Amino acid sequence: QGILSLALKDKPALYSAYMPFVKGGGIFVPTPKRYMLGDEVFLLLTLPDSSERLPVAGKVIWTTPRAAGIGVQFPDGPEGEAVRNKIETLLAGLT
Amino acid sequence: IYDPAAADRAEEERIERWVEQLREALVGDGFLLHYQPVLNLQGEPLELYQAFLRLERNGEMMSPNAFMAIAEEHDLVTEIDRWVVARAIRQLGERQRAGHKTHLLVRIGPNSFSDPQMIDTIREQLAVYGVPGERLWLQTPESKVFTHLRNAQQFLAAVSAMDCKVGLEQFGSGLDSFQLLAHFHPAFLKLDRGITGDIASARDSQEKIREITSRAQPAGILTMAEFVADAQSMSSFFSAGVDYVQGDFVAPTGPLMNYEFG
Ligand SMILES: Nc1nc2c(ncn2[C@@H]2O[C@@H]3COP(=O)(O)O[C@H]4[C@@H](O)[C@H](n5cnc6c(=O)[nH]c(N)nc65)O[C@@H]4COP(=O)(O)O[C@H]3[C@H]2O)c(=O)[nH]1
Ligand SMILES: [Ca+2]
Ligand SMILES: [Ca+2]
Repeated sequence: QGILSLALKDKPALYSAYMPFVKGGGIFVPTPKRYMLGDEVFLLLTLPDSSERLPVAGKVIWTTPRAAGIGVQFPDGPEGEAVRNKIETLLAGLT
Repeated sequence: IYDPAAADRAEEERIERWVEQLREALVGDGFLLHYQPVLNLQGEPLELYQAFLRLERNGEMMSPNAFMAIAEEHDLVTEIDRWVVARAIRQLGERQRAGHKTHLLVRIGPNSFSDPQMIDTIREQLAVYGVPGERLWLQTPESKVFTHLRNAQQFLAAVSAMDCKVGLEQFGSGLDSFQLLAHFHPAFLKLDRGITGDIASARDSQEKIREITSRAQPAGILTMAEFVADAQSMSSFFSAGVDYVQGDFVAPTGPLMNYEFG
């Protein structure tokens, strides 16, 4: 599988994908592939109001067989807190 | 169109559904356990696994990292840990009835040390399933024993009298971590990943590990390493006299106890 990718077209797609109650934040990513809880994964995430691809080295905390996929918890480093901050600020309605 | 003010008001309600889902899992089989083999590095191996909690809802599987922040906020962690210990003992009964001498290592937090339900659950469940207490191993983080010492000491006496083993995880990162042990004598120590992760490359870590095992062995305390992911780590642990290893080099976590102990 290698590089997971998720582009969210709009704020409704973000609101629906985002896991606000996970420590450090998380996000649901579609993928047909088989992961185990606790796997380290690399994800490139694109958010509604920009073209910038944001790198996330996250951990699998959820598996589902709507879509097949995984819930990915953001890491606690500056890269994880950065992506959380950007998502939460977006979903607050902000510039 | 996304309405941010509406989303802000719906949050409180999203949290309430989660809490109810957790409370409902305290009753039945909505929680479950997966198992990670823990292998003896030095001689004939006990059939030992560590339990990991999951929550399952309609085929979806969740790590405690998905829900533990909610559980903490609603003071459900002690109930959840009681649930795991009860379930684990039930599993030991199931294994025993099929002819297996299985042991299980389970996590409990420091608020379980003064939980009268915990001690009762262990006694009552071991008797319901006819499981010898020696089959149940209970681990808590070193840092948390330090900050709850007197209740930890009382728990340790009560549970040790049932033949269960009580040990520490995330052990050894600290100046003389062996100094807690003057006040709390564990059956086993599981080394902090901060010490063991770079063991193949850092002599700083290699010294700390030999420091720990030279003090553990003469006291008859077992030592253990986790997140063991490569062979050079196995080699270093073996030479340092570490008793047990677990991690992806040995075996993944999974639903079944099908590991052939070697
Ligand atoms: N400990 C350990 N884990 C390994 C190892 N090899 C691979 N892993 C995986 O790596 C993750 C490490 O989490 P942790 O530090 O144990 O952190 C754990 C722990 O904080 C909590 N947790 C997991 N199981 C239990 C439990 O039975 N009781 C309690 N109270 N907490 C649990 O959930 C976190 C995530 O657990 P998982 O999603 O299962 O994901 C786990 C686990 O599946 C290993 O040698 N040792
Ligand atoms: Ca809010
Ligand atoms: Ca409670």
